[PDB]
Amino acid sequence: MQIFVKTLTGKTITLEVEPSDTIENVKAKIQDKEGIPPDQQRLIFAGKQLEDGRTLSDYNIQKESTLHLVLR
Amino acid sequence: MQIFVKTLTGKTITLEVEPSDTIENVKAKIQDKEGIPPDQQRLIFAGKQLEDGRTLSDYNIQKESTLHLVLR
Repeated sequence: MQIFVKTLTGKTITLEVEPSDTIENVKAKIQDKEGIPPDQQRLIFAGKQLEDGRTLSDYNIQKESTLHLVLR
Repeated sequence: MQIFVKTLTGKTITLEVEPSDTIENVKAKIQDKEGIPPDQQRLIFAGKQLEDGRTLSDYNIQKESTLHLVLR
């Protein structure tokens, strides 16, 4: 199912994410397509700045979700 | 070696720091001295916010260096 991770100035990472998916797994799915390693990926979604080892369900990330990505 | 970790809000935290000091090690010495826990602190040198496990030697933060501490 798709998520739209939006990297700052507009670079929108369309990712196919699993029903099983996890946040370091999603960082690996970004480290593909965008080439960005996990420290340099700081994600933001719904109230929360995100970490590394959590699920997508934890943060309430679902189908057609806009996440934001902060580089650094 | 003596550095001046200021806040923008008036305060100067005068610290004897190491050439081996990483930023969280300086943040731990700020936790000791002024009571502030680690990832509440953000260190600025000049106008750049710092990465974590890099040293004061890497950044060239030597003696008499004024750093600026903000909280977020």
